[PDB]
Amino acid sequence: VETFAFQAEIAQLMSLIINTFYSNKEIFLRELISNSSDALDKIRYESLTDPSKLDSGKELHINLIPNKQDRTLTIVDTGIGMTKADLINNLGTIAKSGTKAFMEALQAGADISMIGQFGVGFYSAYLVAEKVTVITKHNDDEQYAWESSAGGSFTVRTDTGEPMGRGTKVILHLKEDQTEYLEERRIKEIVKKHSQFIGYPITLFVE
Ligand SMILES: Oc1ccc(-c2n[nH]c3cc(O)ccc23)cc1
Repeated sequence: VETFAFQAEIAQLMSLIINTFYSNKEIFLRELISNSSDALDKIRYESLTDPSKLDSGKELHINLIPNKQDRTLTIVDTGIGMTKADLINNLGTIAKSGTKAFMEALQAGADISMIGQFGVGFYSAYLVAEKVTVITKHNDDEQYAWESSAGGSFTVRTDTGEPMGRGTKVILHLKEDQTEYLEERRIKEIVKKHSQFIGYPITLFVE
């Protein structure tokens, strides 16, 4: 298991998300679904010129899996996936410059719901999760598990867990007071409100 420190700017972004009083937490799901849609667009684009890019899975979709026993909400996509280098480099984002722009926007009057406009929407997971685990598999690399409970560090390890073929699985270990995001009616409402124009099938699993 390798343990890394977040860059100071990303640790600052995470503590702002965790510590700021902000009631509109539901936007985390829109942000993660948007990230999954972007990853699916990437593998679809590569497949237009190289059909073998889909040998690791032809179906392009997003699954939402609530688990009340484990208190987890998992977002699975069959997108391009991330390499080990992408995971270490802030989950394939330009998070240092994105955080800079987002901070300036907040100081000027913007609110946390605009996070996605700054390319750091993944971190909105911390509005509802005490810990986030990311399992990913890119065609050019092995399957890895990234994990962080914030606190300034994250871990990366080769995942010997259930093989995914290709794509990313974001496992949200929800905060005790955020279990409404495991309720079918609540998830359905959020997807309908914020993710109505996502161009891939979103399947909400039942328990
Ligand atoms: O370069 C890449 C960057 C990101 C990803 C990616 N795939 N699905 C996700 C879900 C997320 O919540 C966050 C990031 C991703 C894939 C490739």
